[PDB]
Amino acid sequence: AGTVVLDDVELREAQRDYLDFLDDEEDQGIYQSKVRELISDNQYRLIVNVNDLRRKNEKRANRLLNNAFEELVAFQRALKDFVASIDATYAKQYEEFYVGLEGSFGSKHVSPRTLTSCFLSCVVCVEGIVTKCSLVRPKVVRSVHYCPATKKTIERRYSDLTTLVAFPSSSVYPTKDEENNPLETEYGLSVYKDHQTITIQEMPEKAPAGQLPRSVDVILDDDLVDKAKPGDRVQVVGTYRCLPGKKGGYTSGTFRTVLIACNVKQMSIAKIKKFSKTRSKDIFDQLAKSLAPSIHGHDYVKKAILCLLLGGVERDLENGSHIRGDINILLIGDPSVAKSQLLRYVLCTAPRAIPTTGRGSSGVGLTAAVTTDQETGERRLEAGAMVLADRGVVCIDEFDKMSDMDRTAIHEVMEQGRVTIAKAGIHARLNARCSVLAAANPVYGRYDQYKTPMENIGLQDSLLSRFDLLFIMLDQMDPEQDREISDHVLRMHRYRAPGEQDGDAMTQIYEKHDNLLHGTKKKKEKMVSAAFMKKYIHVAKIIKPVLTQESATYIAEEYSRLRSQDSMSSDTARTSPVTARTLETLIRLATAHAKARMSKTVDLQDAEEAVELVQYAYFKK
Amino acid sequence: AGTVVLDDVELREAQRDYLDFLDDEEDQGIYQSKVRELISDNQYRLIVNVNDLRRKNEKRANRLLNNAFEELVAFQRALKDFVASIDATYAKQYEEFYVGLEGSFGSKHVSPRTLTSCFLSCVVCVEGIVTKCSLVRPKVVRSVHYCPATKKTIERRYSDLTTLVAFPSSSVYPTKDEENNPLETEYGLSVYKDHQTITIQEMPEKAPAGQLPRSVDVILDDDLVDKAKPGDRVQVVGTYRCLPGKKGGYTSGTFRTVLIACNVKQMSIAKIKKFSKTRSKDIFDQLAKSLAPSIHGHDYVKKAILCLLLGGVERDLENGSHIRGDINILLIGDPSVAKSQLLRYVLCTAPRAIPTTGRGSSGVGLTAAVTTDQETGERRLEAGAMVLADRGVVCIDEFDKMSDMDRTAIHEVMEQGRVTIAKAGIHARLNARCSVLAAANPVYGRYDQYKTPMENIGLQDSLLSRFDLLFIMLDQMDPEQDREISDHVLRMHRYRAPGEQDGDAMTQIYEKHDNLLHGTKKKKEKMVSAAFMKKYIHVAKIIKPVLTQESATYIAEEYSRLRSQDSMSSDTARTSPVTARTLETLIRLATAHAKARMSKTVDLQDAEEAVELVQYAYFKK
Amino acid sequence: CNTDQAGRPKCPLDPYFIMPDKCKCVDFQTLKLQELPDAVPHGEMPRHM
Amino acid sequence: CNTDQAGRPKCPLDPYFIMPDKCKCVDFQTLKLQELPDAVPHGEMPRHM
DNA sequence: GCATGCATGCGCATGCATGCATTATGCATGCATGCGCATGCATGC
DNA sequence: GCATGCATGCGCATGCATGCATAATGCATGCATGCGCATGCATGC
Ligand SMILES: Nc1ncnc2c1ncn2[C@@H]1O[C@H](COP(=O)(O)OP(=O)(O)O)[C@@H](O)[C@H]1O
Ligand SMILES: Nc1ncnc2c1ncn2[C@@H]1O[C@H](COP(=O)(O)OP(=O)(O)O)[C@@H](O)[C@H]1O
Ligand SMILES: [Mg+2]
Ligand SMILES: [Mg+2]
Repeated sequence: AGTVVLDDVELREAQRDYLDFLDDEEDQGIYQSKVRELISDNQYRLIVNVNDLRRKNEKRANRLLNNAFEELVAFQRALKDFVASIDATYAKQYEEFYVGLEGSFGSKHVSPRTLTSCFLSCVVCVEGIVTKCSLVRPKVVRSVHYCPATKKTIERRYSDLTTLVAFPSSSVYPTKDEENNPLETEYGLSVYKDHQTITIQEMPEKAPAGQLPRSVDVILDDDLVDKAKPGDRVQVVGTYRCLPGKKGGYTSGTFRTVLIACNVKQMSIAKIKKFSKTRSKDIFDQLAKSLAPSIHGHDYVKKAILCLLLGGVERDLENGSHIRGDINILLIGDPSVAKSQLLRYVLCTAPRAIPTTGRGSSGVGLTAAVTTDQETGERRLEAGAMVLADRGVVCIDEFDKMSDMDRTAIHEVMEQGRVTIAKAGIHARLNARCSVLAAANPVYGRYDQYKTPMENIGLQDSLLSRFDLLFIMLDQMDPEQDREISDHVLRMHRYRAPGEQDGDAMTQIYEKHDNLLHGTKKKKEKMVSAAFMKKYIHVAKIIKPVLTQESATYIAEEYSRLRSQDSMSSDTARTSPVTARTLETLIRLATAHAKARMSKTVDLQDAEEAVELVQYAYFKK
Repeated sequence: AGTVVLDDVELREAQRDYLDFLDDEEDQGIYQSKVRELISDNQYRLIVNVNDLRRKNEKRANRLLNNAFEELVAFQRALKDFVASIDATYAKQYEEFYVGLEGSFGSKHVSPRTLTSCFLSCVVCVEGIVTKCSLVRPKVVRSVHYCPATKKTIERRYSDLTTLVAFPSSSVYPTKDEENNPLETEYGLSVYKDHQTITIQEMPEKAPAGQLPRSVDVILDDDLVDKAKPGDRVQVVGTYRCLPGKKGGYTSGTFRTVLIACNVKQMSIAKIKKFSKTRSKDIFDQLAKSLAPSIHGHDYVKKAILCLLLGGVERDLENGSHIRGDINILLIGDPSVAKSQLLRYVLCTAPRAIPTTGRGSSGVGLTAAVTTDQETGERRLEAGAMVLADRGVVCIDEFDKMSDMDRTAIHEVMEQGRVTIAKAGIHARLNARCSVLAAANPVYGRYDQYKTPMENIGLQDSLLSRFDLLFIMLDQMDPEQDREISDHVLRMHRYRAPGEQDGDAMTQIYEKHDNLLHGTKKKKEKMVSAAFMKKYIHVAKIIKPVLTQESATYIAEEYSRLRSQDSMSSDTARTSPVTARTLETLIRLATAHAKARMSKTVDLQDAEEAVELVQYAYFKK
Repeated sequence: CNTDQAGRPKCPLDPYFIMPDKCKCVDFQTLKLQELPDAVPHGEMPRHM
Repeated sequence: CNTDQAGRPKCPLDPYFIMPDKCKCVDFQTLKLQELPDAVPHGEMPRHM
């Protein structure tokens, strides 16, 4: 086609507007460093805040939201121009670059249930869960052929979705020469791009109760191929378009609507160094004390939860042997001792946390399963709760109600951290390294003091050895303790959020002091802010300490001392048996304490703290 | 169409070969100056000798003659490259340049009768006469449109004969926008090229006697539009191709063959300055003496013919008055005095010479005619012999046999030099400035001496006054004159061309002396070569002399003397009457003599020579 | 193809394609309705629409 | 159009055009012949071929 | 000079190669889901 | 531990929207040329 366009006021003006938008010379803009980062990382697309564009140029934002394709084309042209300007050499590699979108879209923030034809041809944002995914497939863009008879090579260009409507003249694969000499395809010189299709469903938590769900279909291009997986909660921003049906005579008048993604999102130094170096022991002291103001007392359980948050060190050797580094805890107590509050707080704070109660999930939904795909006849693996929580936390409330077979299944995860799966036609070893919290009621409803803990717990020695720590909590009815508990509870109850009028319906390292949440006496001390706590926890989890020679003999001698004291402990009973796992638990707790205070080696104080914890947990009066 | 070609050995090698062909750096080539001349003259095509190409590269010449289109494309690409190289600015004006061909094609030199399918797709050369021509018509190449509704302008490109076969998708004129908004054509911004069609017939002189003629059809492109006219003898070099018929289901299998022209040809200082400045009078002396060695004696007739060759000066004034500058001669003599030999020699030597005998051409075929074109119903003008011979020579043998009406028609050409034509619907004044030679036999077969020349000539005084000069030639049977004539005739008869073996079947200013053609006695003098004679005649015809005050009174007094001597001439009769035309004849002959010797002004000697000629011609014993 | 083309060659048979990006679209739904249980005749299967 | 095209859309009706530059050509002539005057029957018009 | 001959010239009919105009219906395939069957897992007593 | 219940699971039929395959003949127009006519030019006597 020889038709060309000479002038177009709108397109030229829009391109000029984007050129001025992405200059960042007389402004505090950052996009220049973003482009330099893209050049450094060999990536070929940019993400631009919609709110930023609206602030700088409201008319362009309005036009882009109301009309997508032409404005996106102008964006891509402007990106090509500026990439050529900054570094023309890098722009040679890729044909055209792409634009992502970000920011608060406002009215266009639309649920899969509320997508309508009113938003067609516009850019929309949607939040959902992923249910179906397809295999990655290549697609031809540029084809190259060679003719052995005449020693000539030719090239053909393809453009199918670049243009809105395609015709039979295009998309034809050449096979013969002008004189019927055969052509040989040369796959090395051709160009291909990847293609994938996914399906998104409205989350069951958001859908109205008792109603069937509604879903949308998404196409993922070459860059965003591997960014999504089934069973995942995502947010997708992209165009909403109609699908051209293939040629025919009579049409019913109903198109197919498909969302074409442009952005896919998985929804989620000096201060730290100074604080750590100055505090050392006070680091873990305050972190244990400031774990959760909403919960009263129970310092040992807070210490244990902090040890889970920091964790041990995974180790590997020459022979391929694996040594576990995770910690596991079981709490048993009387009703209303706030075990479930602790579980919920750990769910909120931990990065990868999944709650799975006793009978809520069975043995199949915990680890994994194998299903025969009807579409192809092959065998596929579906991951369970524990496989999804790799290097994460699984919380199990009402642990006693869980059946025996489920606990035998959990043995594989608790011992080695791997899951072996096999059915005729497929077999695999999946990684499931994880940590477990569990809370179980006593068998008699309330913990009996006179009976030994073995009768009350009612669990076999193997399962007890599987757990690193056992804790027993009691509701002692001391008048002064009850007074303290009532004071704390009513102080929390009377508190109201600042900035909210009374009677209405419904970052510094240390938190600001509060008259009610802290109290007048506590003015001499402060609590650590949640955000800094999370940052410090992440940094500590990164750090890799090493064990010293001073503490190894000390810990070994104390383990031997405990195994000999087994005969000496005559006035009290033992909660858990002492096996070879106890020594690994000692080393693990020592390393966790060494993680608490940023350093390079494990010292004696960490071993002493670990041993104090072990002595407290393993024996009771 | 997205199909492209990456490699082609033959085309690239041919382009490289032409690049090396047109370099002219380490060679004595001239094409660089040719390109510079083309840039100077704003022309956009080149002519290249085929024999030169064959000498430099025989394989390329063979391929070009055997295969035309691809090789011509390579030539045009190479021209574009070198025009860009020498001056890239000039190459911007024109899309692509073109190549002409020249030289001896040899076997491919083909008559319109001998063109066959064996020469299809090759470059051929043909010699013929032009019979039909068509009006010049523009053709669209690039179209430009504007939309007042959306203020957008678009452009479409057309390429019909650039590609061998065209399809209905192309050659479509756009009239509506994508949203049916009307478009307004803007003829200023579009691009057009001229187009013409002509027909060529084999010349009747070359065709076998008694057989019907055969013709070829030629298409003339934008550059060669005005290079041909009907009734013209031309040589055309170009491709010979088939013509694609328009779409249909059933075909008889017979194509139309059309020749596409690439070249159209109309078939045809120090020495001069030194010779003229040194010789002066001897210039015309030798030119008269060396006019034609094949003819014996008759110095006066040779002088008169030389005066025709040089001619007078055309003059114009303020009031639009026109003054004739041509000369006219009539010879009357006994049989075998070589009048027709003189006419044939003047035909051979003069640039534009046309022979038209007495009854060979009538009054209509002499001047012009008007014909009603059946194709359109309009009136068209067809030029006769005298209109074609503008600023030329018409030779009329057997002038006495011409009818009276034809001579009355010739009056208009002889007096003013123009032809007035009129028929209801059209009227014109055509230019016919010309000079006439005429030879007429005496009425009595042989010239009678005793009777006055008026009885012998038998022509009215008006026609005699129309002619500038009258000459009478006689065959006097003097024994010594007969001996001289026999010597000359037999010397010419015994002569043989040098380089030709005896008995076989069938540039220096001065000609080399010959033993027989000149003789032993004539060694003291030499004759002027024909080529230098033609060059000098052309240069003299260019020169524009001016009349001096010295000779005007002298000539006027001699004219009065002649008109008074009219009573004094009692012993002899007068051949021609003395009218006002005699004075103009005197001035004309004076200016012709002044042309003979290159100078700036007319002198007295030229007037004396003119008067001697007049005295000799106007009276006889 | 309803275009006046003289001298030009003509379009083939069935040359039309639907352009999806230049159409007006509206929402569409289908529902299934059942006869009221209060008015269904005794011993008769309910009817649908 | 005799090409196997699955998934691709198909060519229209009557899609073929004659390529003139890729054909072999030979010379062609027609003549008119008349019966010999030596053998034409008396009083009969001559025949042609 | 007047009487005659006549090569040129013009308008409307038919014959013949190319060229132009026309144009819905019937049959096949993959997605959704019912119905019978055997294995296997989980739950009581 | 053995007897029973049962939520999961698999393979082949039909129903229904989209999608796929087929496929020369008759009529119109411009170029070439015959046949009747009147004007006009040229040529004798
Ligand atoms: N130490 C404590 N500090 C503050 N509140 C507590 C404490 N112990 C119990 N509570 C209160 O008692 C309630 C116990 O509920 P829950 O955590 O479900 O108990 P359990 O998990 O033992 O069944 C909570 O709402 C909590 O507010
Ligand atoms: N002066 C001359 N010089 C040479 N040859 C002459 C001369 N006069 C006559 N002839 C010869 O006589 C012949 C005359 O023939 P031509 O020119 O036809 O005579 P005309 O033209 O008088 O009928 C010519 O062939 C020529 O060779
Ligand atoms: Mg609870
Ligand atoms: Mg003669």
